[PDB]
Amino acid sequence: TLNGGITDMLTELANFEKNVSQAIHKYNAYRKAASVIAKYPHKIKSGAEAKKLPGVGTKIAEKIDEFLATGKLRKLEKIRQDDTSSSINFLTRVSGIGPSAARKFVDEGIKTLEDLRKNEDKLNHHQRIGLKYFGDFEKRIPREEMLQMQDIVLNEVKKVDSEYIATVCGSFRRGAESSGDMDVLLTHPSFTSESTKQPKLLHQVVEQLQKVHFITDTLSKGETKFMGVCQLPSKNDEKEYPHRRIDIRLIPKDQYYCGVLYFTGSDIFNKNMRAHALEKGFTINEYTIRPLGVTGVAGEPLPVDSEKDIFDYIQWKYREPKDRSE
DNA sequence: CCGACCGCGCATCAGC
DNA sequence: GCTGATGCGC
DNA sequence: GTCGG
Ligand SMILES: Nc1nc2c(ncn2[C@H]2C[C@H](O)[C@@H](COP(=O)(O)OP(=O)(O)[C@@H](Cl)P(=O)(O)O)O2)c(=O)[nH]1
Ligand SMILES: [Cl-]
Ligand SMILES: [Cl-]
Ligand SMILES: [Cl-]
Ligand SMILES: [Cl-]
Ligand SMILES: [Cl-]
Ligand SMILES: [Mg+2]
Ligand code: NA
Ligand code: NA
Ligand code: NA
Repeated sequence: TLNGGITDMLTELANFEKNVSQAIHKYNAYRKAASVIAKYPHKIKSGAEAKKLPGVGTKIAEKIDEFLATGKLRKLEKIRQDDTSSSINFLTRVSGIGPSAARKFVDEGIKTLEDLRKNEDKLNHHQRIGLKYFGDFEKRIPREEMLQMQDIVLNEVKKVDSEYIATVCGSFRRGAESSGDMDVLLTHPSFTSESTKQPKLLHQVVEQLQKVHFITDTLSKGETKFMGVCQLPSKNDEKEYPHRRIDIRLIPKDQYYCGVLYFTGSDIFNKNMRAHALEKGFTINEYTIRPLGVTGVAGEPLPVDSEKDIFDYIQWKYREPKDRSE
């Protein structure tokens, strides 16, 4: 919150670019600047000071000067007053509606929650569930609830096959006191980079969690990735918990460290780390770290026995998950 | 000045 | 059906 | 929008 006004402004600008302008690189540029400014340990006194930080250039520096002088930004004030920009921005808040669908809906005269609810037949499955839990999905999850959810997921997974390992990642693993959703990394000895010896490894787990009425809805589901909706059980006479987003990712057991690095994030941290990898001549995904050849072709997976080995390859000092919240 | 900007799973669609 | 491109979200 | 080279 030290430079909260500035970071909020950059984030609003980032969202505009992504949702309305459909300019993903401007979106990332603003997110990068917000992130660097968020961790800067001084109250920013000028745009020039800000411009010293990597990711902050001339245009953002001017915006910071305007914001510091006036408490606001004219570019944003106008954006807020633009009905078409306002409408697209709102619609993209529904899970499943992105920039393209949002602008398409607006073209068709569909621009409010009421419009969505009366045109439910124009929504795909993902969009329908996003609309249904629109309110719920914007509520954060207290770590206490995350702990209860972890306990259910771990125990239920254990009931299916004691050889499964489920790990809660995302901001939870980075020690955050609240989370937007739950991310679960899943392994089982049967599924490795070499072989898949049992079918339905993910399916069985999803099934059990639906069976106990923990998972309530499915957004998408394939052999290795589940994205859906869950809900803690409530007690007698007590109000129901909000429905929550849950993602489950089944990763080859021998590829756990790359997978846990990936699912812990943050997403900006992963982008930064992967970009650094490239500068050092490596490429990182959720499975492997590979050297890049003298032309640019990914080579063979390098041996990895800890998250820190991955840091070591790219000559970064190790950062604990708590220090990855960029 | 100017490409390059992380990397990928699932749903959905166009074209054959 | 299939492949491949796009959207969306992670 | 920013940056490296
Ligand atoms: N490489 C990469 N990894 C990503 C990206 N987006 C997400 N991930 C990885 C890293 C993310 O950490 C992880 C989960 O994605 P959530 O969006 O749930 O992000 P968080 O859990 O961090 C928090 Cl926003 P919280 O949900 O508690 O509010 O997936 C991406 O664009 N690129
Ligand atoms: Cl762009
Ligand atoms: Cl403003
Ligand atoms: Cl690994
Ligand atoms: Cl790989
Ligand atoms: Cl930590
Ligand atoms: Mg999360
Ligand atoms: Na700078
Ligand atoms: Na959306
Ligand atoms: Na998630």
